[PDB]
Amino acid sequence: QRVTYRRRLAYNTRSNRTRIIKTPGNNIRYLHIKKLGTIPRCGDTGVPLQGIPALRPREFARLSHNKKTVQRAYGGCLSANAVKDRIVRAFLIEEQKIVKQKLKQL
Amino acid sequence: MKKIEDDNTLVFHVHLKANKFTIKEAVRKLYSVEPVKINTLIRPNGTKKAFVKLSADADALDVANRIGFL
Amino acid sequence: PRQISDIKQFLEIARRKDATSARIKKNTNKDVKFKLRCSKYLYTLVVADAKKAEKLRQSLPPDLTVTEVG
Amino acid sequence: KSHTICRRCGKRSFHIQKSTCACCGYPAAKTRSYNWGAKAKRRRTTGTGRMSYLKKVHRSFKNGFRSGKPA
Amino acid sequence: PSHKSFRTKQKLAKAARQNRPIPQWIRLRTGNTVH
RNA sequence: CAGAAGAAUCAUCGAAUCUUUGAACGCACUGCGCCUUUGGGUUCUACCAAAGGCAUGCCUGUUUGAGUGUCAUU
RNA sequence: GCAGAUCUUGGUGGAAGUAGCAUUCAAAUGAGAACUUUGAAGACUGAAGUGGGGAAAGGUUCCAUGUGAACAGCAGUUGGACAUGGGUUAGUCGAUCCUAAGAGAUAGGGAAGCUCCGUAUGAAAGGCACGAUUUUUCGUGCCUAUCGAAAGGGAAUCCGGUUAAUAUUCCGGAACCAGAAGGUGGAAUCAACACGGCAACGUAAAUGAAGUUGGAGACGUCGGCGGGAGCCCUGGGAAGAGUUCUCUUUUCUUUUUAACAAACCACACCCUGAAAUCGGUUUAUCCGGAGCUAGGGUAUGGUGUUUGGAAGAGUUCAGCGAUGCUGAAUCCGGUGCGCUCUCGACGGCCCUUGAAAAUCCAACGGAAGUUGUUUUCACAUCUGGUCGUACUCCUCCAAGGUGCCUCUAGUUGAUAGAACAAUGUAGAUAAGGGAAGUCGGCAAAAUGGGAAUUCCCACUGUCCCUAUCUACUAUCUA
RNA sequence: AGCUAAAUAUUGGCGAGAGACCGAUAGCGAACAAGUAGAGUGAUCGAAAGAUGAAAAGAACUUUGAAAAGAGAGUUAAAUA
Ligand SMILES: [Zn+2]
Repeated sequence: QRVTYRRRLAYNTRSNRTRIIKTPGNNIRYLHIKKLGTIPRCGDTGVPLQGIPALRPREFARLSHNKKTVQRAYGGCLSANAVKDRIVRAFLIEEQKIVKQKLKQL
Repeated sequence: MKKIEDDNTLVFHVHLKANKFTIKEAVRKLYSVEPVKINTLIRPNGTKKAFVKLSADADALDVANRIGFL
Repeated sequence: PRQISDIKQFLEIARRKDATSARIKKNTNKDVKFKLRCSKYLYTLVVADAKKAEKLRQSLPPDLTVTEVG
Repeated sequence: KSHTICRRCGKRSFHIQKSTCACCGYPAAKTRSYNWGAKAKRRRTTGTGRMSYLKKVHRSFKNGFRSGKPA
Repeated sequence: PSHKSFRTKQKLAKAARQNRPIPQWIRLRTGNTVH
């Protein structure tokens, strides 16, 4: 059967996304589904982080703290490799500065 | 009348600036009855109509008889 | 709607002041569906043992309104 | 539609795009009027409405705009 | 249309109700006119 | 016509009332705010309602200021 | 003081009753029925509808009842007409909020002036914390408009039933979101703000000031592959209606599970590892000492499994008696370059390397802190205004079979009737000849062909020479 | 550098009194629903339209017709109002 849109927002667009379902009354119906969520992305590299559910921005508030962050430094903001790269670079830079200061003082 | 005897809802012609809160206060303070729901619309003639659903503790027919428009 | 498998839990939810009514459903597979109506969720318990259903039935507090097959 | 109802004069002469009434010049503070438009002036001048307050003033003048109550 | 301002509902109602038969008793009180 | 019985679709007129607008003035033009006071409820840190306020330029005074502006202070 | 001004205004003539403007039968209703209503028959659109919806736009035009004044190139018992009443119900759908290109007030500056330029501009362009109170006169520190999108961004609703006319709005049932306080229980601490795993990371919780960042929002286009859903195809099972001298396990029709809530169910990364005799692998050779194949893990779950919701609903059959009551069934498959919609994983082309903001989250940072402190953990409690919503129609939904036919659905209206001469238009056939027609193969039939506008061949009502048929027109009637 | 009554002007405003004026195609566009109906996206444009009788006494009643109406009848000085 030909089905019409539930709303009156003519000229269906990106927002107008529907799904066809069969009701217990044996009727085919348009069900408007909101856009899928987006998983957070790493700040340094940009790959989506691991262990964070892919949900909507407004929805993220409902989650608990542990479900939005990872138990590590910069957890929920930087990937594990990015954290590793950040840590080793900082230490090598500090050592490069400590030897440079040692060379200048002698 | 069908709504009154079926769904325990009274239908009123209300003021244009009245909102759901004020209609509830006005109905509560004029007939000593507690509404559980108010749904309103604006008729094409520029008048507002309110469907006031009463509690099961009260009978809309009794209130309608008391008002006198029954 | 929540499906509860723990009978004791169904008792505790029933003893909770939130529970208002309970329904007993007799299915063709000889299961009794105890559907307890709460504020937010309708808690159902499917019991396969017939005598368990009856011994469940009067262990429900008398103040709660139990109802026959819907 | 190129014109809608004007909030000031109530005539369907409010140009949507220019956001200006072709009749009274709304929303300019002054009313649009022209001396070549003699018939246009007489269509909207004083007396074409109620003049509710001016009738009060004209009626109050004879007694000197007195206030108070009779004895 | 449908998404119409409330003033329009009053504006439309008054314009339409002007087109209304003048009562019989109205005539009986001497004189009453159209337009 | 019905109905009513200091009447009146009366006159005069010094008391008032005077919706939304409009120079039109909290901001916008179905709406959206802020401030003060008060009140309601069958529920009182919540919700609701009510009343009174909040435009611009300029003047007089008031208060609070700013200035490496002009000075004084043994 | 009118005969005239292609006079003015009004009235009225001849022209002139002139030019003209796919249904059939019975019945019901009615004063009246070519046009209304019902049933039968015959037809028309044929999913690209004469279908079903919305935007803009109209504004009551929706529905019911009445009437048949004016409308009706006819009429009506009739219209979207007239009269009388009724009809649009939302925390979740839109608007409301955000920003876009731009507009625009303010600061300033022009201009005799209505006004113009100007939008962080040489504007004093607005905040936050600290403190036994500071000569009871405030010190110190820190950071520094508005309008414009009912198609962009954005918290949250589903099913069944219900009206003469309104439904994601109402009724029944079932959920969800946002904010608000306390309370209950659980969790962490005089080892000050939890533990575990090599790791990716996990969990019922597990404080985080100033200050500093990060992410979501948020982003081009094309192609192929994979997944799921609906639809289409089809095997049986059941139900009813067929057809049936016979044949026909046969013909046709139907066979439902919503939001939401539960447990489980596969691409990136980690660990062991050190590889070419090159391995793994796409439909499309891509990656690999920047660590392959292989083994074990982690997360992302597109989905699927089992339920709950939920049969009590809906549908279809049988009955029995206000519309009730009682039975049953509503099943098991198979699938395909199928169509519609969506998701994942790639591969190109880009060059044009691919909006903004509101809003929400996280990180770094370490201020503060027996009675307490914290808790983004679980549960209960409450609330959700304002406006749009009726109806009509640039855009949505779009079956099957082989340009046709049909199902679903929607019409049978467009003033009618009778006759069929001449006329005109259109479409055909025609003996013999075959372009002799005309300035001419214009149009037809041939299939048009061959060779250099011409020639040859073929063809035909162009012509000799017209004749016949059909529908329409034309004619008359109301 | 500055102010100043009166005599003067006055198609508007609040009133008043007149006329060798016009008499419903006239006189204002408008004697009456007149800047009304209506037209145009808009600025604008813009009409036609006065008279029953003294009194509504506005025609009861009967009949024909589905009705609109007709015919008898009635009111009136008069329905040649
Ligand atoms: Zn105006």
